Amino acid sequence: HVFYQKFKSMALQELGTNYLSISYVPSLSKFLSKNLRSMKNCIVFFDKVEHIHQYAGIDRAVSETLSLVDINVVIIEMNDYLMKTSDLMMMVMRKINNDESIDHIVYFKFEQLDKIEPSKLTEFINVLSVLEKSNNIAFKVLIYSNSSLLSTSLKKKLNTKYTVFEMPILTCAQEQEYLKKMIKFTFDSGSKLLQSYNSLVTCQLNNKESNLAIFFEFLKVFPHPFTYLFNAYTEIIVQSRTFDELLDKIRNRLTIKNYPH
Amino acid sequence: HVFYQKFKSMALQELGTNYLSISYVPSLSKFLSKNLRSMKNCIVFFDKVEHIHQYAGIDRAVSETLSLVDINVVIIEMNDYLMKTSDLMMMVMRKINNDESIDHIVYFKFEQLDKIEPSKLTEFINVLSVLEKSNNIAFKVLIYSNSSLLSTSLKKKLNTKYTVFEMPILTCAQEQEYLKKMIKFTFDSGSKLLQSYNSLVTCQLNNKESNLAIFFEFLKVFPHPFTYLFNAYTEIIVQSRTFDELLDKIRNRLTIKNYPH
Ligand SMILES: [Cl-]
Ligand SMILES: [Cl-]
Repeated sequence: HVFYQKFKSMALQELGTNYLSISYVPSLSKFLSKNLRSMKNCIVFFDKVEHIHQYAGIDRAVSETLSLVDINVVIIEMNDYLMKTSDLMMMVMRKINNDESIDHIVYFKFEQLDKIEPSKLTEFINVLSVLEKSNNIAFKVLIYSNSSLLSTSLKKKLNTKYTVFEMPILTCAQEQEYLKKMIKFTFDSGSKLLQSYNSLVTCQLNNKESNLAIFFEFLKVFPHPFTYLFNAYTEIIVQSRTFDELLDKIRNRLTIKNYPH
Repeated sequence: HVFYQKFKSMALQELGTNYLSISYVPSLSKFLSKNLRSMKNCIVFFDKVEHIHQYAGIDRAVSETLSLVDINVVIIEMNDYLMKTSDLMMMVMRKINNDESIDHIVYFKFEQLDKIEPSKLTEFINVLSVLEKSNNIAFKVLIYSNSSLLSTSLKKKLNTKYTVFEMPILTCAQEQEYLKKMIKFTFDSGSKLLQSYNSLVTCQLNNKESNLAIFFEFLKVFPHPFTYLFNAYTEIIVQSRTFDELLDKIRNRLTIKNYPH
């Protein structure tokens, strides 16, 4: 009679979606479609990407923007290549040789989030300058950092001007507001089951001495609050077998000493 | 260096999405936008809804179709009312009195999936006949079953003709094919991390003597395979703290004696 599996599955998908959301930075979604959903070559830097939560969010937003593209898109992960006619050129061309469409987009991805062979870097800027010369082939170099030598080498040797996206540092208040949004669900709007779930969350968050409120006070000091909350919360949802078991965990079992494990 | 949290969160959202997918029944998505995204009153029956997996899927598809509607949408859950000027009329009108838009859509939801006061049923068909008389107000009665007295009472007393949607019974082969699709992920297309994950799944499913293949043989006989697989799989993803831990569980720990718990 009380289909918790329907709630469970929908809550798990929304919590997933909520975490990967980049709505706190509306300027980003527009910045992506502008640079990614075109036939213009560009190099994008993502600075102040200080959290795995942020990286996952940017990545999904990139992943989706490339899905909108009505031209062949190829992915090359440059991490394994650099951090260690040409090897790279041969590999890029093999991928691009897909007789899918006349126009192609090569998306080169480089991630330096825990901050590089000079010889390997030059070989890369060489492939990039050849794709610059090619009409029908466009490149999107996406670098995730926070690099110094990279920016200066890419600027000096190429004709494509690079753009930079500064990931906003949230205030404790902004962070708290967005962490609460993360565990608020919007599926089956108007339903008493969603009303019960969201009312309990809202009221416990406003009750200073509650497990949920106390848990959130810790997230103010914790370095990666979105991930700590996401892990703790997916566990309570997954481990609960009934709707009442879920409410009981939010009210009585959610503590930093209990979740995640 | 190997951001499993990015994979974990994306895999959890996709597994969520995959479960709630109604792509196996493309005729349904079109049937919904036709009947729900209009200003015409209609009564829809969902017969042969034999699984909680199916119900969750139909519900989300309904939930999304109503999001497309550019007119005020109100939800009334008739379950609590019937199974037990008028009480109902007063409540429906209170909701509809939202000074949001001139036109309103009342979505009445009734679920009889484990199969009703005659007095309560008449009161409902009375509210429905008054909304029929009202221009600017449309109703969408959605009944989920498998009812006999309901269909005949709704047909006899109302001017709105009812439609029926027969949920297709999947063959063992269809079921197996779709259960495999459920645990195949499409985020970060082209990435070696997604390639590793999907190759392991594909190869283990083809290896008759593997944990994954043996697990799937049980799903052929199990009455609710999508839910049993979803629960077992969200656990392995959630409980794993590294990418290697995940692969180890799929290869060595996934059994009917171990998952879900
Ligand atoms: Cl975080
Ligand atoms: Cl099922």
